[PDB]
Amino acid sequence: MIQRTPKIQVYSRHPAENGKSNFLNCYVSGFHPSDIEVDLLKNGERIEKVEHSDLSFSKDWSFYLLYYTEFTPTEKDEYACRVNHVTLSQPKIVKWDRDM
Amino acid sequence: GSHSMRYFFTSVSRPGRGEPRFIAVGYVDDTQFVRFDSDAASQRMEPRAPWIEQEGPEYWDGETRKVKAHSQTHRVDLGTLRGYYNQSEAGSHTVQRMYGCDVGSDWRFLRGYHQYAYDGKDYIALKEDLRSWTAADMAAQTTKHKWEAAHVAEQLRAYLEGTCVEWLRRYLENGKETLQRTDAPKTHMTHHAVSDHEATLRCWALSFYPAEITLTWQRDGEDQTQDTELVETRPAGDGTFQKWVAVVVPSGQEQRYTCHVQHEGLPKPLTLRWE
Amino acid sequence: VLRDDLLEA
Repeated sequence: MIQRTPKIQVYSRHPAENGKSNFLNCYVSGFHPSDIEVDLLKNGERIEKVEHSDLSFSKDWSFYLLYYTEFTPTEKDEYACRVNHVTLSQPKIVKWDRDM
Repeated sequence: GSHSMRYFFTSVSRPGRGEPRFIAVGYVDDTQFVRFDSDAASQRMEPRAPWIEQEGPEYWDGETRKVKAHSQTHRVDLGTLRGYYNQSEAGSHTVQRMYGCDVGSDWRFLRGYHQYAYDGKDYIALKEDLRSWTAADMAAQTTKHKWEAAHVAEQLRAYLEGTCVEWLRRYLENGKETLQRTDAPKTHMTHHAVSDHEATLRCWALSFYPAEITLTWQRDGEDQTQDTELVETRPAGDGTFQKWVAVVVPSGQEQRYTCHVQHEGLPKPLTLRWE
Repeated sequence: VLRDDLLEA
């Protein structure tokens, strides 16, 4: 049984400005098997009613999913994506960085 | 101006109780237009693009019947392949299938595909001529012999060269407003000082469609790949895509570095510089 | 449009 660990990118849909309405994305890809847990966090707390794309896959058979929710960036709030998968001993957390 | 139609299917067994989780999605180029999820309440093929909502009740009835039949086939396959591989009834396993057609700028048949994987590894696939099979191991070879005896390739060929192309052309016309529109990348560069000696230049491409793009750096007009980082192209969530490439440079030497952008939506490639 | 049918493996 192959187990491929997810690649993670956390980013905004539109260029970010403090106080301006936007969308936070967590894109997970390159993983196998398909079962995965993805949460979007605001200051360490789970954001509710985050949505996700329908499961699909690339040529190498690895899966990809986009998770997303509306958000308004500010200077003080920290955003993140938390991913768990059979390949991870503990949840992986990737912080949202405006510049990436 | 070449195009593709592709369907993707994932079935995942649930050994403790009931039928596999089945998810099917259809794409034209980089645009998803239909879906089925066995976990959802409708038990219908559902629209995901405005231009497919033009299709009437007969369309939706037919696609629902078909996708349900596809789900049954993969359910059976999960059991068959478990047998071929001598695996226990205890573990969860996965089958994945992709099929579809490419057309050229003339919107006529160019290439067909029909490929199948078990637990994320190549199992069996139609060869490019659509007349013979590539089987990865002796289990897949058992399937190949079966499909050869039943002349499966000929039935698949007929769809790939005919029905697939005919409907791709219909969708392209019906969704002209978006499917035949190219969205050129919106580009910009950012700069970050890491130390007194080192800076990062990041070249952004945003809001582009289709997903295919090339982003490169040059130093004094020569290709530069050392000290660069290129992220995988990612969805914006509105149907368009994003990408960036970055380079680490000596502070003060930013002017030597140019970013180069190639995309179908740009007449000539773009060249960016830090200002 | 999907294929009319798929044969079992």
